[PDB]
Amino acid sequence: RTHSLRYFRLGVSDPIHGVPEFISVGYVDSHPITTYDSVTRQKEPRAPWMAENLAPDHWERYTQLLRGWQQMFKVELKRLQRHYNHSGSHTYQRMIGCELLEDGSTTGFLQYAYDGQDFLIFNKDTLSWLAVDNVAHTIKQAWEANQHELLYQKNWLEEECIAWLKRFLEYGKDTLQRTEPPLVRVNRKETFPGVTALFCKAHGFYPPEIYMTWMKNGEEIEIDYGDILPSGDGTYQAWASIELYSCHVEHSGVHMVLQV
Amino acid sequence: IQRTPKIQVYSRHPAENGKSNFLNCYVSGFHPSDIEVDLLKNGERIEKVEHSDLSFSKDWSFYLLYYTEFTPTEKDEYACRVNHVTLSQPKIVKWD
Ligand SMILES: CC(=O)/C=N/c1c(NC[C@H](O)[C@H](O)[C@H](O)CO)[nH]c(=O)[nH]c1=O
Repeated sequence: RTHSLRYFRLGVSDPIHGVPEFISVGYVDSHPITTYDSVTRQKEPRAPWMAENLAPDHWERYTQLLRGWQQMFKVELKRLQRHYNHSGSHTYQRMIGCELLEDGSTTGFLQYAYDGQDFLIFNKDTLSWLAVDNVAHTIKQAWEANQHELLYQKNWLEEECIAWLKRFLEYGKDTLQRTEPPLVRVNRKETFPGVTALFCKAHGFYPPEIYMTWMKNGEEIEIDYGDILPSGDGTYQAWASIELYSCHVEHSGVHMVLQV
Repeated sequence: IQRTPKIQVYSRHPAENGKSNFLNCYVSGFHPSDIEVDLLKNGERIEKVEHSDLSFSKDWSFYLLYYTEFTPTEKDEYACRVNHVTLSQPKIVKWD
């Protein structure tokens, strides 16, 4: 099964009461694993399998790194605001991560956003930065001049990130490698006079990755889709609607057909 | 560019009156991060309300889950009240 490891950083300049000027959260797939903010100034686990398998020295060392990353983000957001001639509260974001695909191949990404919009995107295959505008192009020229840091980043995305993900996958296997099949039902109902609505609803499934589609006489085809929503108990819910019909649902190597 | 939150109000399990359940409020796709969320029973704030920490999407927006244990009735009205910089006043989204 495909799995991913991601770490986000959020920097907020001049925050209003009750908003940290820095937050950093890690995820394995859709599960929070680590947290840090400028109010607690502590790196903490956000999953019991993370707390149980990592020695206290982990959180002590990452508390210090995160305190430094916080200072770095503060200063980069100031240089960005000065480049754009911006005052007031602005946001700066980072997302780093990797994916272990089901065929065993891997991916890696490192991106930056300014005010919730794309800003800089790393290309680890050419060791270059993709800049969205003149400001980002100024930043990219500085960052691209440090060759060893580009090589470090490639190594981190391709080796270090995959090695951590494999470790965390083993720590949280009873959660992450489990499968809870969906509960799927089809519901028919005349809505507007002469109009019949077909609803295909799925719930109680884990992982959230599911494929839902309506077919007509065994072949394809105006479908409405519902978002994959968390049910609050670790499982998810979703739907698809239309107006011989069959709902097709694919989840964790099992195909399901619900004929009308 | 500010993005207004998507507010979705649904029960953990297919609802039935008289049977214990969980009412969820999923607030997503919002930017910036500051948001206020409350669950309401017949217009009043529910005290025992649990929630997830602020979460991060790949498109740079944020999401959160607010939930509470509840036993739905035919007479009781439930909603999710949200406030964000994109909203002039707090938005009350009813459980349908
Ligand atoms: C293991 C842990 O507890 C938390 N680690 C964090 C982290 N480490 C990944 C890279 O080591 C790092 O991005 C580096 O800058 C890549 O070059 N990155 C974060 O952003 N926030 C974190 O909380």
